[PDB]
Amino acid sequence: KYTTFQGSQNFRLRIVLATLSGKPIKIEKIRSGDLNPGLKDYEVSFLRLIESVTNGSVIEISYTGTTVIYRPGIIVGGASTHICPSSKPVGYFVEPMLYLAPFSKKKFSILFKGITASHNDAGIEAIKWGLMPVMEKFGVRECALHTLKRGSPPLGGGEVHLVVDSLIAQPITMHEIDRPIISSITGVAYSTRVSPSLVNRMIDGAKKVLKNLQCEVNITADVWRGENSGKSPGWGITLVAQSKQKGWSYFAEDIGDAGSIPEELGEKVACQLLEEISKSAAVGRNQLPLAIVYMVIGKEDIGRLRINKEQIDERFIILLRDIKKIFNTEVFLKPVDEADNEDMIATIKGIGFTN
Amino acid sequence: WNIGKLIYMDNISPEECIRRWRGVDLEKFVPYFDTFEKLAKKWKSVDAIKERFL
Repeated sequence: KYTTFQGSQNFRLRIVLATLSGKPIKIEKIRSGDLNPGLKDYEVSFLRLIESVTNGSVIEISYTGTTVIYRPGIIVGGASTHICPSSKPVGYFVEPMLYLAPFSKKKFSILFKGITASHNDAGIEAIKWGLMPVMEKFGVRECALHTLKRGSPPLGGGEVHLVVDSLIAQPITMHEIDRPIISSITGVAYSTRVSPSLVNRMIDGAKKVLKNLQCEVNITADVWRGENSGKSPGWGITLVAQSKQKGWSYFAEDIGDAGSIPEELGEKVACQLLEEISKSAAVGRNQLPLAIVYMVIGKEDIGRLRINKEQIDERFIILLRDIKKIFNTEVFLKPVDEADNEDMIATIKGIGFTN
Repeated sequence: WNIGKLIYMDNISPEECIRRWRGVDLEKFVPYFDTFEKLAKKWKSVDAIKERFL
């Protein structure tokens, strides 16, 4: 009730950090001036999800939804089903569970139902090939997101099963001071309720941009039809730059809208992947908050993570301010001894048993 | 003009930290990108990242 935050900004992160620290928080002035004030249905749904995986939490929401008081319970997990409202795809709900699942008393075995993709949230492939390899590097040996059904917007009808068999005391201490070498480019181009030609056209677009590179480019054609493909036509593509030596990855993702050109989507996502690589060091911008939190919660030891100057953006700044408010931990940044790049080393003392 | 220090100075906004250092919600997982037009032009040549590959 006393560590106080303003607005809807970083709502899931703030609740996740309170859950991991065991510290009670208050989130006030959520969309205060708006015609429709307070929490959105998807934020309320996320709070119900937090209640289902924890035990003994107290969640109080003010009448108009502008204030949330969160007194966290212990992470318990177990088997459950979560119905995701249309306003957000499954990935919006799966993503914060990734920060909690390995630190649970019992294994998380959650069936998420609804839309499986959007333009703004983590897609299925982003979780499986982007976030999960990062958690594996941190010691989450067994984690899986099983795709039972895809559900393209607007009608959805998708189904994903999150299973995190690895229960660990805390993430291992991070030591990555080099720029990982990209050995190949992989990815998944998928579609629902449409002809196999659309997936082939996205792959054509991505290959047009990527053919200039000196590495292998192998994009999976994943065509979904019939009942398991959900209720709406749709298509998307996730491209993943792989680093075989240690198992690091860089990715970009997007979905196409009705009337859009699949070749153009392929090209765009390939352009976005190259841009993401240019802005990265140890991880990409989309994996950096997870990596940062995992180091904050490690044992009392110093972890090191190489970051690119392009990654120190306003989002990175707010993330660090939220962590300090909850854990009192500061991230120390020192330049690399090299002249080839302007990268820096993020050094973080893990919380351990510290209160 | 030290970024590590600027980040932990609450009297300064995140956008002001970046301006002073050189030269906006985690609820949106997908990071910011410049327009497709700007990126397609920049990425016609893959030279700026050749060192990241084997």
